Amino acid sequence: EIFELKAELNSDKKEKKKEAVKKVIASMTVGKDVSALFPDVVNCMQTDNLELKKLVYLYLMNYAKSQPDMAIMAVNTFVKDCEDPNPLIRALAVRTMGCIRVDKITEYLCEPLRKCLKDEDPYVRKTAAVCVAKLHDINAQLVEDQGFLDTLKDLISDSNPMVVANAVAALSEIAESHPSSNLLDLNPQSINKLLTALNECTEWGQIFILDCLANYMPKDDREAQSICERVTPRLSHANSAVVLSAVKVLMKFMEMLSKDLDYYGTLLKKLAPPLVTLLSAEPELQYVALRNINLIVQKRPEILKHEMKVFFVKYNDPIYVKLEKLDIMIRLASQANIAQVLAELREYATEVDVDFVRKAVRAIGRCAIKVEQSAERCVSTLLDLIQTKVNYVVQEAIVVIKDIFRKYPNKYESVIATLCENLDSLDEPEARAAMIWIVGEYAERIDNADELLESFLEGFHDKSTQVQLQLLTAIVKLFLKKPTETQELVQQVLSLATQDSDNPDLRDRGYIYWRLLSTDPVAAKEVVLAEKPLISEETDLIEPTLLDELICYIGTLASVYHKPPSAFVE
Amino acid sequence: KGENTSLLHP
Amino acid sequence: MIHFILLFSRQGKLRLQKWYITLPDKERKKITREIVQIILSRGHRTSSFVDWKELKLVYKRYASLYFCCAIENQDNELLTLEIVHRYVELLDKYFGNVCELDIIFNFEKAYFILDEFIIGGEIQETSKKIAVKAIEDSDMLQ
Amino acid sequence: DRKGGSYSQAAGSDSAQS
Amino acid sequence: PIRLRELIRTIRTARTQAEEREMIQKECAAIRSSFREEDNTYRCRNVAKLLYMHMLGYPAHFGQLECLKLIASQKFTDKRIGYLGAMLLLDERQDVHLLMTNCIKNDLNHSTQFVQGLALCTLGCMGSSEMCRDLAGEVEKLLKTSNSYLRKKAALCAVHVIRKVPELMEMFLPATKNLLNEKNHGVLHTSVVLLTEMCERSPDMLAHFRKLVPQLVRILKNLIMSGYSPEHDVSGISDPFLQVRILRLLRILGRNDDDSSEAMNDILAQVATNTETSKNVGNAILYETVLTIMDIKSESGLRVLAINILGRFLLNNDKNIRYVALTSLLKTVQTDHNAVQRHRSTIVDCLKDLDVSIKRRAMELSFALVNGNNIRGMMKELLYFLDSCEPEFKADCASGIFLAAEKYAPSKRWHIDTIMRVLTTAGSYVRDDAVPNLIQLITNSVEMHAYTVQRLYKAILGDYSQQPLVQVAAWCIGEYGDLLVSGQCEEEEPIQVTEDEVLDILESVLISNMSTSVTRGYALTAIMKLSTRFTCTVNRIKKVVSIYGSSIDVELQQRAVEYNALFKKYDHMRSALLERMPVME
Amino acid sequence: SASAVYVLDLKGKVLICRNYRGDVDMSEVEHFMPILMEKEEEGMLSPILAHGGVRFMWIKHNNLYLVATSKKNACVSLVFSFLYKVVQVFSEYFKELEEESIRDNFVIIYELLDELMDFGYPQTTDSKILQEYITQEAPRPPATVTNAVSWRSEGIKYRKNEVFLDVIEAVNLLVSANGNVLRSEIVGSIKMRVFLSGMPELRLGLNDKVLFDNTGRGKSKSVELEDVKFHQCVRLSRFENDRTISFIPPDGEFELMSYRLNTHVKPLIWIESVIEKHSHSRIEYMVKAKSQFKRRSTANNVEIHIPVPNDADSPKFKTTVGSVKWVPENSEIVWSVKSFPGGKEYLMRAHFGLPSVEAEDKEGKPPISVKFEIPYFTTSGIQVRYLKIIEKSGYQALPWVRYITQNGDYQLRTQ
Repeated sequence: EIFELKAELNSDKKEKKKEAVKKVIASMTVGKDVSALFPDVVNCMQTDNLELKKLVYLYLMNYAKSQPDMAIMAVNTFVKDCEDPNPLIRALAVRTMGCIRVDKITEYLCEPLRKCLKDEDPYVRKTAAVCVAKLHDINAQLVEDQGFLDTLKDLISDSNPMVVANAVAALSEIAESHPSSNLLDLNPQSINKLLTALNECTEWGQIFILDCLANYMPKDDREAQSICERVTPRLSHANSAVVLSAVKVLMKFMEMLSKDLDYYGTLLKKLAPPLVTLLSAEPELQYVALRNINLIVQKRPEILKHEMKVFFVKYNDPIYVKLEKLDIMIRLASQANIAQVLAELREYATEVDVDFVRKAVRAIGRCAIKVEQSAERCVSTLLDLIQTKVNYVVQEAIVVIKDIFRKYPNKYESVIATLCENLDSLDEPEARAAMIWIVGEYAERIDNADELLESFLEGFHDKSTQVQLQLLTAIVKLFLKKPTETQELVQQVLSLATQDSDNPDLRDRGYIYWRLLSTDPVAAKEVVLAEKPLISEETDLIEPTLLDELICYIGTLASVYHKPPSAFVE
Repeated sequence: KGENTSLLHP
Repeated sequence: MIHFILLFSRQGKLRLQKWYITLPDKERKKITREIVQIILSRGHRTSSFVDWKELKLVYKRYASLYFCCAIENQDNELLTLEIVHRYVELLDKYFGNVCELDIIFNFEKAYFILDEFIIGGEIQETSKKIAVKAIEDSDMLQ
Repeated sequence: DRKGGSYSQAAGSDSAQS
Repeated sequence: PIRLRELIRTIRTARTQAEEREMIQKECAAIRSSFREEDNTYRCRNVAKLLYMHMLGYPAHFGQLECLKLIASQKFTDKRIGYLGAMLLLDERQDVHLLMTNCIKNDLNHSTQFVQGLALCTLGCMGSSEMCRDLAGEVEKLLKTSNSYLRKKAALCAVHVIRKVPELMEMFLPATKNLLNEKNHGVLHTSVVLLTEMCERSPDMLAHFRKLVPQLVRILKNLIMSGYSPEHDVSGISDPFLQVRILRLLRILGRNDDDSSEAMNDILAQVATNTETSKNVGNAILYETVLTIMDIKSESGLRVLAINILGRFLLNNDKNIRYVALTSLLKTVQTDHNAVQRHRSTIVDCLKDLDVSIKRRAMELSFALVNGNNIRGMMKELLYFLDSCEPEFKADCASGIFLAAEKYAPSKRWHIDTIMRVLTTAGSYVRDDAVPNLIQLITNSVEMHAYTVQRLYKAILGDYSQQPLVQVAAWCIGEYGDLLVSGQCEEEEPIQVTEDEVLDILESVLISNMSTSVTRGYALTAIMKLSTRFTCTVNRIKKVVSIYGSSIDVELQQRAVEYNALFKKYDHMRSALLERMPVME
Repeated sequence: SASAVYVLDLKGKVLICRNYRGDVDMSEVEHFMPILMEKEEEGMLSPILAHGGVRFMWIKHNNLYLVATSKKNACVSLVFSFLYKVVQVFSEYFKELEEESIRDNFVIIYELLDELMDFGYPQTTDSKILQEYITQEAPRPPATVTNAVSWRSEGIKYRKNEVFLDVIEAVNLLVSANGNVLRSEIVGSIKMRVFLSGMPELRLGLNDKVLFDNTGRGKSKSVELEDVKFHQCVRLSRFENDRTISFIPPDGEFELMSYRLNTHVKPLIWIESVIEKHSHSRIEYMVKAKSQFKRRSTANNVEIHIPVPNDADSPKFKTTVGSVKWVPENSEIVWSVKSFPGGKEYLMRAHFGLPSVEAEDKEGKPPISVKFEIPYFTTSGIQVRYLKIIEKSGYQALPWVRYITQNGDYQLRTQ
């Protein structure tokens, strides 16, 4: 096996050497540690066959970190191959030189990198730029000493527009890891030159060209208008990444754009068709498109005001896609499409996904809370969900009713009777606590509030800390409102939470309630059963500082995670 | 494979 | 008594299952998955004894397919291993060179042998020849 | 013949647009 | 008629999960279509396919009536298939076994032994509360039979009925009388198991079942004398199951009586020295004998022999042997506690063992071996184990350390320091239920509050993400704000507490995103109590309470509203309801 | 900015991996499978994984997961585009996307992966360009990649200059259970298979609403696509300037333009479903299909899928036109019709029993979807005006185009 392979590789037969190389490659791909045979393959490295040279280079790259000492016998071979007349051989040698993670290997490759920097072949130029970028990433000091920054900067204003895009991407990557000192920012002539070559760049070069404009900050309306006009044709590109980059560039330029000028209106009008096209992309890019829309939704919510039909979750859409669609609908919910949102939530509530049903219920509750015009519709939907005879659906409806009562309880007295007998046997803490709070605060439209609280008082001392606190608060409120039928209930609750309750916070609350009851029962109505102010709902919109930063970082991993770029990298 | 082997090898 | 005895392969496939405690189908599936994960996530020097859910989760597989037992903490741990070894020997004698492939094809025979050997999680046939003779007589009936 | 609509000849440009 | 082998081969031929699911669905559809026509020729193949699909993880709700129909059939193969279906897919919660009671009753009197035995096995495996009620008489009728092959089945059915219905054991008292002379090993084992189950269920039969102690001792002696036997002799131990049952009966028989222990003392002594633990069966027998001796009122020599055997098994390199020794030591913690102290080094070393079960057993033994003199010495070992323990054992180690401190703490100051160290190092591993216990312990202790208050203040400012530690610090601040800061009414010299850092910390905790609504409530209660407890920071917490009265949470919003109302309308009555809570055990 | 793109397998084995930056250890691939298994069992599985500080973005392929591990905040959209390009290149080179071709073309697969991207930045993405420099059965890189025209290889010579176009129409209707259509969008597809001599510059011209309005002829039937995406060879400058679709046609089948706009017309096929399902006794399938399309157009291979009960068995079909077959694997009955002329009314009456034992858990109500496909039908009414084929040498081209109308997301919500 190993001995036979070594003997075959140490022979003068080309067919046997090729067979040995193929066997080694297959073993390496299958999960075989072929690094021990790297020194044997070092001698059989300078071969005329291009297939064997590629395999040898791949083995050296994959066996360079494992055996750095044995990699010292390939510097001469790399130097010889760097002057190969065939452009493919030169490109492969340049890629292998930058792909070898050797501290002492890149030092001797500086001369080949400098020689290949001025390569006339656009593929050779791109390979040299990639090797320079890799060397700078591995050793920034070595790249600075070699003076590759000047060569990279001059590559942008040269021919080979794909090579120019590769050099621009390499320079941006070097500056991305740089501490921002001596940045490669260009004047408007550089931006115009990049835009002129943008139409001649390939699909990969378009992203690199648009990335440079993402860091540039326009300072004049005419320059911003020209940039927007140039990026407008990029919105008609089949590449999803190119379209996303163009949208991000347009959003960044809109920060300095003037709303009085018609350029902003034209950009907003042309952005909606792009968002609609992106919403119908592949499932892998669907999440990215949804995240980009959500990030740009907080910036220009009027761009997608009429984009509501496409926000509906399809039957074959994935769980992540359905969640993103529901989030977009919740963020894009409006009174104009309130009926459509309610119908989608009702339709989405009939699915078999428990998480999907909970998300739909939460979205319906958020829409009902945000828009008071659909408060009656939200209450009716919650009542229908409760009557649907679903444990999760019933719990979601109870939670929504409790949230609405704390937010809009002025006209919530018509659901107390319906919610009084609504399969209250559920032991879910979120639903039980919400029902207890609703009964305590709304203990006016129900004549059996004490009877209903009697069943929940059987295990008050061992139900839960939050549940026990809610039950005690409800009992105190009932005693303050109607103490004739709850005089004994209040005393029993105080005894259970004061003597049989070992919770520190619960014990303190019970002691405070007992002291208030024994000091001034009349004052307890104005102290305990007081009119609370308007509840300040938590705003889902991100901070303006984060929104501006997220606008520049469009299409990155941070946009999908909804986190700052420095808060997600390691 | 590993399935045709005897459980106890007896 | 043995709460549940299930034979699971190394890859996670279950070749046998016999629970003496009435549990929900979803709960039983979750318990089986947890037992497989614990056995699949346990080394060979763990003593073959796991105290999961207050149950003597004893895992001892002599081949690629492993076996798991769940008994209460009221008897010696070696008794479960001895019972498992005796059952494996009885199954091998009844079948002859028992392998993973034969277990899948003989699932009904294995279930019948397990029922005739241990009922309700307790030992029913202390001898090894009497149980084999009874199984052979039952099979010959038709 | 071919399913999904038979192939038809296409012009070079709009002759009525000059 | 698709054969079971063909279905198994088809299932094995599928690689993708979707393809296997589709094949299973097609097979289930074919089985349902065949069953809908009332097929009875290929019913065995359909039943086998349905059982295979159910075992693979496929629904079998529709394949319930077919099993019931096949149960009441006459074919032996069909009857076996129905019994297997009832045992596997039929349960008490299924509700489809109610109609199976008539079939079981009809087959209970069947002349064929395989049918009757299969029905008895199915009834034992799927014993129900109502099935046993209507089948208790049938089980008792077969308990008096002389069939050796059916005596074990009858005993198993009676044991299952007793376990399912403890009130039905009164009818088995005279059925098992005079049944200790069975020559068959299976019948004797079944009788011993039934007697042990009856003794464990209720203690009324212990006196009646204790009269057969000499018979059991004689049977055990005869079994030990016959060390060689073609049947039941595995690994050099003849009737290991019978020996284990006899040892268990001896341990459970006369556990609180001297006559029972004295009668079985000679048998236990002979077994402890006439048995070789080279094999697994011998080791299990020795462990069972040691457990029976420890759990019974045995002699000093028997206890010494059991301790020596446990110590010898502790040094065994086998993981199973080490686990058995650890379990025996843990069981013999209260009994022979002084003799268990000689294995302190072994218990300490077991915590560092590379076995999860072995490590857990060693930790449990160390926790149970903590006394009033080694508690201080073992505190450092427990802290080291908790600091360098596994994620699943760090919480358990912290709980054990807290329990030892609360039960056998050498001093309140030492116990308080240990609790504070556990809270600081436990972090998120401290149980939320232990927070009320720590609060009660702090409230009960009224002599160490200044140092404890200072430690809580120091630990709260450094970090606040620990829910249990944060809650404990908030409770301590609320209880002893008047003692944490002395002379903080106005500007004074720079001290640890300045009357403003505590308020800022409480506000940050209340407004911090790291709140679960329980620590926030405790912080709000502490802030409200500090209005009367602390007279230095006044007129500032009222604004926070008023602003905090509009919280998103209904309970938090109500609490904030109540606090604001009390501050704005009951300023003079704020101190009338801020009395210290009573301290009780 | 993925650190290394690798191809996994259904069992978690990596079929082939190729590191591009070296900042991510190759051992992180093993932990990807347990993370995916945990996410699937808890519903948190996503295509973009996260293993600590390194994100392992994966794409569900035909047989293996194309896991592209990344370390820094690389372009997620760029990574997805690179993965899609790699998948397209593999599909073009290998007709099968499975483990059979993964381990069969490793020698050429490694070379293709190395040439495609370097240092995490893709460089080559043209299938023809990649095949012209890397083959499985090497010369210098072609000048097409270096040249501006990377989508039209020069020097191509053919005996005849014939281009086959395809006017693909996708009719998607989102009809809710109430009977109203919610999402009714029709997406156009102008795909032409150009096979000629040289590198002609196609001059696309159709009856566009915007073009008709600009030219002053906005009075006839013009297609107004809400979203129009040009191909790679299509020049966006001409389209932005005066809607001039001028670009070099590719060598082979390619997508030039793809219209996408909402549809406000009645559905081509009107399907109404009746569920006379008894309580564990029987089930009724009152499915009636009405052809809303023109009578001159016939929907060939119309298959209206009606989801039957999951546990339903012994079903009986009573229809008038079209064979009805119940597939146990699909758990539904599809009203397959070979030819469906416009205006046809097909009524079906399904009848099947149900098991006595009720189901333990609900199975949901999947929407009913039809597979109608009527070719030679232009529902949008957009007619191609001319195709400006111009070559430097000068030749007479004979382009051809066919209009195909099919059903896309035409799902009707169940009752």
